[PDB]
Amino acid sequence: ARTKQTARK
Amino acid sequence: GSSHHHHHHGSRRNIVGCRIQHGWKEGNGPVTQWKGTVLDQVPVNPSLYLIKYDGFDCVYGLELNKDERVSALEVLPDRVATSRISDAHLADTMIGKAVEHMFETEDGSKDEWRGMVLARAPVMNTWFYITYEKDPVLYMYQLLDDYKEGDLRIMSLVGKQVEYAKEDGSKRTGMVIHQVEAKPSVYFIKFDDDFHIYVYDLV
Ligand SMILES: [Cl-]
Ligand SMILES: [Cl-]
Ligand SMILES: [Mg+2]
Repeated sequence: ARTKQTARK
Repeated sequence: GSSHHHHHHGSRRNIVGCRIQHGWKEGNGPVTQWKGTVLDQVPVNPSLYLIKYDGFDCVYGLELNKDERVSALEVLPDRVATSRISDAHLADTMIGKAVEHMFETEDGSKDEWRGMVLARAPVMNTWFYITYEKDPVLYMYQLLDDYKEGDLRIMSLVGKQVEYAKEDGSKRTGMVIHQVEAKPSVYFIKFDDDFHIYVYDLV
């Protein structure tokens, strides 16, 4: 399965 | 860019469907580099574009020609393939459906998120718009891959302003910019000072 990303802001 | 013509007039390229690259000036921070695909230009605010950047799951709204944080904006001649999707039928019925979308943690354990499939994305039409009950911003994924792997299970106010009551006690103002066609009570909202696209049922 996909992994959740860290995202800016 | 916006090209002065001159005093009251400016011209611009039609960039919907185009590949772009530009720098972004983080506030008091370094310049970051970005490349992506312009998906749409918002009718109620034609200087606002919706963009999908390579390697970044959220769909962003930026005023590409006016926002001063954008630099060295390059519109590429690259032609995005108009693919005829694996299964148009399977894609089209997926729209407007509540879903359970499996992700996995660093821990390797399962993490299942309730979501709603909103639409097939413009331009990159094998991709889908999706939002999540616990994370109500606009995301974009090749969900047919998730579906076939078994990681996805299936179950106007535009133009008006909105105010959101922040936990601070502050108030965030935004504009309703889009009505979801498969679900007209659900809308995209752009808040000032935030480049995410928020997705809420306004009923
Ligand atoms: Cl959930
Ligand atoms: Cl739609
Ligand atoms: Mg659950």
